[PDB]
Amino acid sequence: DCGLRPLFEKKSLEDKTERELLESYIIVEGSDAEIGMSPWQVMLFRKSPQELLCGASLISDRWVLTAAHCLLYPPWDKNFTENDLLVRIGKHSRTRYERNIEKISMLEKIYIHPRYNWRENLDRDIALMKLKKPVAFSDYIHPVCLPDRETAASLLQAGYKGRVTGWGNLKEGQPSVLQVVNLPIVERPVCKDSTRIRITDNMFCAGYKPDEGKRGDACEGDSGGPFVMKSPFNNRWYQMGIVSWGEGCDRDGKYGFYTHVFRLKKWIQKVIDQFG
Amino acid sequence: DFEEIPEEYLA
Ligand SMILES: C[C@@H](NC(=O)Cc1c(Cl)ccc(NCC(F)(F)c2cccc[n+]2[O-])[n+]1[O-])c1cccc(Cl)c1
Repeated sequence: DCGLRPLFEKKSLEDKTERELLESYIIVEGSDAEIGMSPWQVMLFRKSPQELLCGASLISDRWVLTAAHCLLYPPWDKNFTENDLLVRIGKHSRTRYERNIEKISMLEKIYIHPRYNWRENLDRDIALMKLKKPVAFSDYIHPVCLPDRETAASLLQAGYKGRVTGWGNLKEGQPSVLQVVNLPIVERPVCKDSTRIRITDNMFCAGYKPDEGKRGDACEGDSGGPFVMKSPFNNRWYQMGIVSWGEGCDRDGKYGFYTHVFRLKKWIQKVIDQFG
Repeated sequence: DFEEIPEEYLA
């Protein structure tokens, strides 16, 4: 039942911008998300001091996916353990406690990809978090699907648009509610030529080119959040990427880089069937 | 500027 939103697909209702994504299959400068628009959205909340830590996604009743750098990144002295964070699911407002809607869960164990490269280019920027107890699904809480080989091959194409969501900064200040922005996947050569950082096959970049007019990008706080696409084949949402890195936010000629979820699915499967 | 969350989760 993954990727079918209770308030949209389940009732045969469309959100206001999903058509843009479908028409292409042939957070800075975003907008407020609709209620129940991204039911798999997860907020990584730091206990002390209480603050926004990162974004994440719900992939099952007990597993949450995020970016490895959200938990481990020596250059900025970041090394969070299980008890340092909390997971808030079903949220819309950024700062308020949404009583009777959001569900806060504690972390049982964190799993960072063994070959995550924090020293150079954040290669394999992915991590899993197992919750202590299952989260009950609702109209505002629902898991997103993970892509299979076919899904990735047909959807991960330059020009095809995905959707990025988060409570991160609005400029390179903070949003009142969850922000959303649709962005096109960019050709590998363009991604490479836009930066000095060494790009790998475990990442892809997205965002508009300067001559395309439109804009949008993730920014501080959006890290770990999902880059999703709605399959035109089975009408389910799939998480194709994880907000990983960029140079500045929404700069002309620059693009956001996302962890290629399918490329690391082997590792994800391994962790899930072995521990959870 | 985050609203206090229930103590049940913090503990
Ligand atoms: C949230 C933000 N992500 C980060 O801040 C993560 C992050 C970390 Cl942990 C270190 C260095 C950078 N960017 C600078 C960089 F040189 F490129 C870079 C990339 C990789 C490794 C080292 N360096 O130095 N970023 O972007 C982001 C902003 C805008 C778009 C996206 Cl997709 C993501």
